[PDB]
Amino acid sequence: ATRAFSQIKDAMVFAFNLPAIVELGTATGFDFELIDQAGLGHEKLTQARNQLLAEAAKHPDMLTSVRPNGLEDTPQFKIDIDQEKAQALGVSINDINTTLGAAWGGSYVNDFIDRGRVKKVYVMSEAKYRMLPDDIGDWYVRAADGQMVPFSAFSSSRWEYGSPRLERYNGLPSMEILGQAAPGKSTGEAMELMEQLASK
Amino acid sequence: QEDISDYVAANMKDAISRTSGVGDVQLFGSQYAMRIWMNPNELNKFQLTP
Amino acid sequence: QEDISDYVAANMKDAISRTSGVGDVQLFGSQYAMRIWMNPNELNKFQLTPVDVITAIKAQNAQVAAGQLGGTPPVKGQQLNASIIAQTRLTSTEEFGKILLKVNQDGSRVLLRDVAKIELGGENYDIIAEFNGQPASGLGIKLATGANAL
Amino acid sequence: GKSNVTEGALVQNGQATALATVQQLDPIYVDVTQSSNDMMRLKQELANGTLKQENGKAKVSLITSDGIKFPQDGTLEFSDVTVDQTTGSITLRAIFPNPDHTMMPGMFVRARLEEGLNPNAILVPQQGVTRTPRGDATVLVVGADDKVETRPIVASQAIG
Amino acid sequence: GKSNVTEGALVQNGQATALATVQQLDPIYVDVTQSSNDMMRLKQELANGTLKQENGKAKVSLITSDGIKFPQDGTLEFSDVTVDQTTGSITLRAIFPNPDHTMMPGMFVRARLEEGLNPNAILVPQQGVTRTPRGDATVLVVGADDKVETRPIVASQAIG
Amino acid sequence: PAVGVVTVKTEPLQITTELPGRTSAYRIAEVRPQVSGIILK
Amino acid sequence: PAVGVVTVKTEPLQITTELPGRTSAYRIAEVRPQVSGIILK
Ligand SMILES: COCCN1CCN(c2nc(SCCc3ccc(OC)c(OC)c3)c(C#N)c3c2COC(C)(C)C3)CC1
Ligand SMILES: COCCN1CCN(c2nc(SCCc3ccc(OC)c(OC)c3)c(C#N)c3c2COC(C)(C)C3)CC1
Repeated sequence: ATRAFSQIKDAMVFAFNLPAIVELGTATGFDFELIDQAGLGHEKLTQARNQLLAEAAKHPDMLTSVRPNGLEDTPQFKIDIDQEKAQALGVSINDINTTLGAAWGGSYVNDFIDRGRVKKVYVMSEAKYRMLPDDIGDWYVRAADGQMVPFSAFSSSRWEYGSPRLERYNGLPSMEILGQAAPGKSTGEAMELMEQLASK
Repeated sequence: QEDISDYVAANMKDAISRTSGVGDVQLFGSQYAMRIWMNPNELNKFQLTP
Repeated sequence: QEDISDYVAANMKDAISRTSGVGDVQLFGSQYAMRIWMNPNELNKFQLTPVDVITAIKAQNAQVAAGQLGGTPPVKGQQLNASIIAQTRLTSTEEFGKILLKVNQDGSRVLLRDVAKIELGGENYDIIAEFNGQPASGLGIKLATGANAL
Repeated sequence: GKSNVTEGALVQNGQATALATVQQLDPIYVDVTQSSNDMMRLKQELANGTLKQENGKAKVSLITSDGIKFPQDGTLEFSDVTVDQTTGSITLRAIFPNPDHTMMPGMFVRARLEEGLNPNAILVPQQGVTRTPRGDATVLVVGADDKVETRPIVASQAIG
Repeated sequence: GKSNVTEGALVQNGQATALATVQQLDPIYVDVTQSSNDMMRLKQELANGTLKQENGKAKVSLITSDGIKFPQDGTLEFSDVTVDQTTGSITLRAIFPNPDHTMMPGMFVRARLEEGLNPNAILVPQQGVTRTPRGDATVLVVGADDKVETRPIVASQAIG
Repeated sequence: PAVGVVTVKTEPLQITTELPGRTSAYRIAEVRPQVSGIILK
Repeated sequence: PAVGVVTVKTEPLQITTELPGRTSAYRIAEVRPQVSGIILK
């Protein structure tokens, strides 16, 4: 499978198999966190892990893989709801966020009864209107009196990173560093090597 | 899919989850929840918000 | 005191409550909390009450599930997926300072730091724990069943 | 239209309420509400530039609630410079022919407002551009070496 | 601008509404607006400072809502004494030159005014200032004998 | 690596800003009575 | 022991207040009619 999956571009296609308990991999595969204590946020925790993806690869002799089970820092699309600008435009803030957070992601509303059964009711935008950064400015939002205000009047909207799957352990942010024990060898020194590559 | 996922949900899941021996039934779709699709060039027509 | 009691509860408690044998960490007294000390001779200056001080903090300091560009379901012909950050929970004393209260044609837009002395501090001040007359937090550990106190 | 007065209500010398609204429909204005910084940023791109115009000012089409355009189209007559206070938004005024009375004053009909033909549009598809670092777009162009280079760009208007 | 009246509509002698609004755009005011305690404090910063010169008629620049600043600064015309009861206005007025009509009277633009400054006491780079404990930043300072001994400071206004 | 790559052909781009017009009559001209009195017929 | 000290002196810091406010024209002269009648043309 995986050899022909090298031909498939645009996707790191691979495959694997299910053990009885499916969290190990290639018969010895260890697993490991790297927790943050000092309130450094996540990117400095990520810079620690970007340094220990490399340092995992600087010892292929004992740390035979750095398999990722998280996700790389995807772009995620900021909106500066320009607060100052928004209320002085007329439109209250509590109407903006119950638009922007209930047109795009789609709020629950209540139940309804289909065929004698309770089913949810999700207000959301149509798909072609919540679809681009250009479709910010199509959301017309009421001012204080009843004149409509576009979002592009007051939503300066840049990009930024964000890890779209943040793991936590011991109540603190942390990322799932994997690894197989060296091929055929023991994980006792590979788990020991991580605790002395924990000085880097 | 969703035309099917309720038919699992409204008929099968409440019949398999009390079929004998069966513990937790985890449905993999959804119930057939009313999806209000708003339309912001109709909201600006009628001067509404969500 | 409260500077300690947050440092303990942000760093120590979640590392002590999973040291083995510990099945309970009680913390003293509480964490920080953005204490909004209102100033009623500034609230009357702006014709506000503590209703509208609370109402803006439940508005402008509210984390909003914005959603995704390219969300589910897409349009046929889609190549872009993001996840929109709306107003986050506001993360600092200064970012509550510029919590807005009204339209401002006084505009240095009406600051919550013009009516309310923003600072951090504990969640209750009923406990002052002065260890040898010197301010202290604390934590009372309770050992789990499996009571291995050594 | 109606008769807001009826056959006998006392009216005064220039009262407040109208008697009946006559109405001329054969051309029709469409008051078109551009946002402020967008009408800013389009004139901004007319001095970057280029951007272009069509040499005859201007052309606006309609797309009402069907999803097919109007049987004809017409002229952006002018562009206001008064930003409205409580919309933050320029009101363009698009004048349209209507020999059919299939326009109705107030719809509020979407105006596709065409502007001038961005003449050198480096249209990278969206599948390749990712943001490295925070808020900085990087296409990953491979050179003539068959070696990739991560040249940063500035990612403008996502068109489609 | 528009024609709020049209042909046929009766107008009255000094009527309430307006026919059309002629506007002149090349000198454009920006109603720069100030809090009440500030332009007390900045006028009590005349005894402590200020200092404004020469031509104590200050420069005002924008950060208009596309993020890029307006290309040229402008003259702060006056200072009102017209404190709005519900807000606290010391409403200023910055007249700006507007060459290409990139101002559009009626939007919001963030207007920063450049008050004069002779008392120029301290600056310090950001690394030497430990932010925490918040409220009381601590700069690590040498004593007299190379034995360092920190002081708390007042780290208020992070200039760059 | 087999990497599909797109070479940028650039020039033509019709940009149309679709945006909500609010249509109005060409002469509204509300007939207001110039002269007081009962509306007789 | 080795520290890159920056020694504090008085440094001119003309940077002052940033704030908002709506722009308005110079000249926002309306046209009101001082003559009653039909807008004939
Ligand atoms: C509730 O969802 C979380 C459950 N997770 C663990 C089980 N895993 C698994 N799910 C499935 S079926 C997925 C059905 C489904 C249908 C509609 C959906 O749209 C809503 C949908 O999305 C959730 C999923 C299967 C199989 N065969 C297996 C696993 C796991 O491995 C197997 C070999 C057992 C085969 C799915 C993910
Ligand atoms: C709100 O408190 C309820 C808990 N009670 C039972 C445990 N008790 C006890 N607390 C402590 S240390 C308390 C740490 C602390 C720190 C900051 C505080 O200010 C916020 C604070 O006030 C509560 C306490 C000790 C000891 N040593 C003992 C008892 C009790 O007796 C011992 C011999 C175990 C010594 C404290 C009172």
